[PDB]
Formats: sequence, C-alpha cells, structure tokens
Amino acid sequence: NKVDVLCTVDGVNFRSCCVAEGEVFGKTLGSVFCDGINVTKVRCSAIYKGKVFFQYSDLSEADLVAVKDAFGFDEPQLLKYYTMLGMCKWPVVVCGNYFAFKQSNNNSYINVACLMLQHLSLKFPKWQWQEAWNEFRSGKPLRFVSLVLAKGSFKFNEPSDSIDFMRVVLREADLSGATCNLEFVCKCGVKQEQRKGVDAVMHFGTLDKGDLVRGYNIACTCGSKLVHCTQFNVPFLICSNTPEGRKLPDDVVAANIFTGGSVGHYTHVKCKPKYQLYDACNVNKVSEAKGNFTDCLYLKN
Amino acid sequence: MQIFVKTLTGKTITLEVEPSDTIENVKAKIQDKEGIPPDQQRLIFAGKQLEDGRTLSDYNIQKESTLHLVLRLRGG
Ligand SMILES: [Zn+2]
Repeated sequence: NKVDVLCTVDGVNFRSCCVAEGEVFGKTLGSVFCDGINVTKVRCSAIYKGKVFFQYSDLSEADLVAVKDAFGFDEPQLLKYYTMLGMCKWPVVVCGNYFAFKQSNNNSYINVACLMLQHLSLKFPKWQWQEAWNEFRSGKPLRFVSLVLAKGSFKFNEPSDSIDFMRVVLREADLSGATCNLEFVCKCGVKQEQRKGVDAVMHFGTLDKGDLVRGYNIACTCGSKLVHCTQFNVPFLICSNTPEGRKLPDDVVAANIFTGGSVGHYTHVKCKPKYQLYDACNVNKVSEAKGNFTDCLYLKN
Repeated sequence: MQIFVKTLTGKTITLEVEPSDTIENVKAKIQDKEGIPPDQQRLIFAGKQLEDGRTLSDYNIQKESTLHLVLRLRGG
C-alpha cells in the first residue's frame, strides 16, 4: 500500500522514504522534484517506486550545509534553481557536433554562451555542477542552464549578457592551473601582475589575442597605458569587448555577435570550417564572418 | 582618495573613495554621478572584471587609478 522512494536534498546522500499510494507527494515529502519535474501535487503511484525525490522545503541546518557543498547555493538560490528548472523547457536541437536552443523567452544570450562553452573541457569541484555538466556535454543542457541562471542575477524571460553567463560558469570551474603574466608600461612606470583562474582566461577590452601579445593601450591618468601579456599558460582564452563591426581576429575558434541597440539579439559563428553561423537553432554555412563581434574564443592545441 | 572612471561616451568621471570601498559601493557612487543603475554596470581594471563583493584594496586599485565602465548587454 506504500511506495518506497529515495529522498535527498543534494543528490549525494539519500534516505529511504515511503508514501501511501494515491496520496499527493507534498503531503508527506514537502516540495519535491523527481526527474526534473515538480511532483509536489502529483499523487503517489507505483511508477515512482525507487525513484529519487529532491526535497527543498523545511531544510535543516545540516541540509543547508549539504546544499552549499553540492550546489554552492543558499536557500533562496536553491528555490530559484527549482523555479528555473520548472520553467526552462526550451527545445534543444542537434546541429552536427553541437546543440542549440530554439528561440524562446529571450534566451539568445544563453544559446550563444552555450555554443561557446561546448568547445571547452571543464571540471567542477561541486558535485551538482559536475553532474549537470556531464548531462550538458551529452546534449541535455537544461539542468546546467538552470544552475547558472540561479547562481547569477538572471531573470527569466529577460534579455541579458552572454559574457555574464560564461563568467558564472567559469567561476565554478576548477581553473587552478590557469595563469597569465601581464606587464604594464606607461609614464607612471612599469608593473607586473600574474592573473589566475577566471581572471587569466577572460580578458575585456579587445577581441584580438594579438593585442595582448603585442601590447595595446588603455586610458590612464598619464594619457595611455600599454597592457602586454608576457606569458600565457591557459587552456583557452575569451577576449570580450563592446560590440564592434571589426574583422574577425586570426586564430579565433568561435565568436559571439550582438546585433541591435539597447536591446538586441545574439548570433554565433564557428570557424571550422569557415564559417558556420548559428541563430537560435538555425545553422548555415557562410563565406564571411561579419557582424558586431563581442566575444572571441581562443583554444590551445 | 580619487579614482577615475572612463565611460563609453568618452567622459572621464572622478570618484572620491577609500581603499575599503567595495565595487558595489563604487557602482552606487557612479549611479549618483551619472544616474546609471548599478545592476547595469560592468567595471573593468586593465582588462579584469571587478566583482561586487570585493574591495578596491583587494584589486590593488590605488590612488588615481583609472577604471573602465561599460554597460551589460541585453540580448534576447
Ligand atoms: Zn600611466
């Protein structure tokens, strides 16, 4: 008469829990997700035998620590995560070696951020992020997207910045070994700095890796200051800038394009073969890479 | 102490701050001078994005340093 299921808050530790058949799950379990669905108001049936129910109401102190360890979330973020998980049901389309999202709820910034991240080899210290990333790489990205949306300040159905999505992801990745050596030269003097982690693999102010290698000038109280990377030791590099209709720098693997003014629309181009242009779930071969580029990805090897 | 913020229009802003100020603090001050909501502001120091919760001292931002202000894009 009772169905045996597994209860968890973190997907790491589980306890057996029983629910009477025909009874609404929330009555005994509180708010619950099962296989990515909010089943709080679903009536218990034998089809759910042995399945895993993620709880997120009435979290104890010990539960909150487990959630922080596995998700990196506090309670409001966790609730935002499950809200996002319930709402973000965007169809995913496979385009050769990559996947893309149908246009929906102003998700172009997510689409092109995910198209760029599909080039990267990343590992995540937090269990839920690593597991969602494995599903992401298998072509099931919605759980990973929901983590990112909850971790950041993103609002569902609102147009946003693809660089913020990528940065939220990269701050969760293990980038312990990534560094770059910078030198700065102006009339103020000469200083060195070694950037690490996300600060080593993301650079804002130019799209062209060659600008970093050669040096390029930024504003300074003395007039201008040369910024020069004397050594790269990163697996990849994302150079970002205010959208500009410049020529695509050499050696770029993929780039994000932002079209419009205050509110706009993202597209994405890959350069192997030159070129594949993505717009939502459409992909077309084109002979030139043009548009107002805003993020450029470089890869080692 | 004074720091300077270069904007996309070309204008250079002068802020009065202490090394203990947070980036969130700096963004609030920018809103006061220019009216730009902090949630739209991206602050950069020599190519490095500056995170809200950290302080100027954490980033080695000293007197008369120049930051760059850009707006977050809104792509749907
Ligand atoms: Zn100088």
